[PDB]
Amino acid sequence: GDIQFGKYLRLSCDTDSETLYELLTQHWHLKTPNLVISVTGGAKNFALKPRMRKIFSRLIYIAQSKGAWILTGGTHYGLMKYIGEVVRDNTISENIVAIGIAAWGMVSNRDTLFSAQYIMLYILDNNHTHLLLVDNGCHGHPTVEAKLRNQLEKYISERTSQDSNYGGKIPIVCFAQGGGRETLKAINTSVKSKIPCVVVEGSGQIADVIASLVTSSMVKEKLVRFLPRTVSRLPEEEIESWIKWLKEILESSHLLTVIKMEEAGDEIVSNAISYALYKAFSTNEQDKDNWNGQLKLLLEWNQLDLASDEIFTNDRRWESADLQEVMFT
Amino acid sequence: YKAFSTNEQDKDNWNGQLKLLLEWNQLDLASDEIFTNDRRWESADLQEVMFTALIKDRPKFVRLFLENGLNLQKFLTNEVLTELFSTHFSTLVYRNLQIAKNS
Amino acid sequence: DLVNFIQANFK
Amino acid sequence: NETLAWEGVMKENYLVKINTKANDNSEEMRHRFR
Repeated sequence: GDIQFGKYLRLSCDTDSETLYELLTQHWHLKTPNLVISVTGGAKNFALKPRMRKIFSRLIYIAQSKGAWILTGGTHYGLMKYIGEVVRDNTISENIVAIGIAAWGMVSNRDTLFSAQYIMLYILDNNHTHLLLVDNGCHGHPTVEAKLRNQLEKYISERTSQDSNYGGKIPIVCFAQGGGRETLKAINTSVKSKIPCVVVEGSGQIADVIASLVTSSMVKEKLVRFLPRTVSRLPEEEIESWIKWLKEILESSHLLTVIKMEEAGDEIVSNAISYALYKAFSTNEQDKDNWNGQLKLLLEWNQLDLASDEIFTNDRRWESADLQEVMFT
Repeated sequence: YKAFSTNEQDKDNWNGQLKLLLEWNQLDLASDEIFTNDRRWESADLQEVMFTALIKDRPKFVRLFLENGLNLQKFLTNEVLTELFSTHFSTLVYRNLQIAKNS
Repeated sequence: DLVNFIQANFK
Repeated sequence: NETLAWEGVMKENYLVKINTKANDNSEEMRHRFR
């Protein structure tokens, strides 16, 4: 069903990611230079606050500035509704692409197929530019989003594009702010692949757990310290299924980066994303030998202190003929 | 407030706590403890307490209610408006408005 | 073309 | 309709400007010290 009041569609798990990307890009979508994806809780309850508004308005502005794609849940619940509202607001004041994936099974007031109009057991936002529903079946609304969104992100990550330096590749950064366990599972699977994640060290209950982490008894104590009601409700047997995951979160500190709550800088969003992305290139070792791509990447991302301290530093024979092209740029 | 919280007689009740904390001017406590997170108050929970806050001239509480998930359109759409206008009006304000309009 | 692509995607 | 929405957006910016002017006291060093 296609609805306009943006494009809509029904998604099947078996559908190949390459075919979906080809559809998107060829038909309605331009080449992607960045894929900022926000992962949070789909629960209606959210910790709305002025700080939460400020920590996301800058993100939206950066996404527009670089032309990045924004992937979200997109079911008109808390953070997702705010994201849709901010996308609309930016459109009012040269377009933003916001794909929102949800589960078909949960969908209520189903209107099967041709431009049917729906007016109104899952509610869906109508502000997203593109909205996708995926459920091969099981109308009981089981978790199905993870089976397709992660595969799409990984495929786009491997898709090489000769632009924005970064070894002719695409960033594919994950941004975590919600307190849901689904967010924890998404973080685990993303860490499984070569995708750096940045977590907010603020109101997020589970995000605060991960922030404090950076000794299973300490893990249990930290988990108890946050969301005590959920900790008590969960059975003891299932607790293991979480503890191991936390270890995987703390398995590698190279990728995981977090923001400082105390910092009140206006450009903290850009700086954090830039640093987290930069670490992945530095540690990848694919282009670590290459000493010119690093500077070209660091230039586009406004970072003077990092460029001065790391790129040039000392004991490097760049010579006067090394800066020609980068200085021109 | 601590005595009510620990009494357990109305600890299960989650609305009396906020009503108590409103009359006693405490914005930080109300924001941190009452709402906090992981509570499904919904948009229909703040109706009466927000009405009382409007009556009692609690601006900070009004802002906290509005920004924290409250929907003003639905609340205003109710007949409460009529009530809020039929009784709430100060008598001297009404008389002065009438004389000013006539003059 | 769009109809054919939609049919192929649906499978 | 559209003009009113644009007005609301400009209002958002105006209120943010007021908040920034209020916060420009640069007194956060006190709480940082604490």
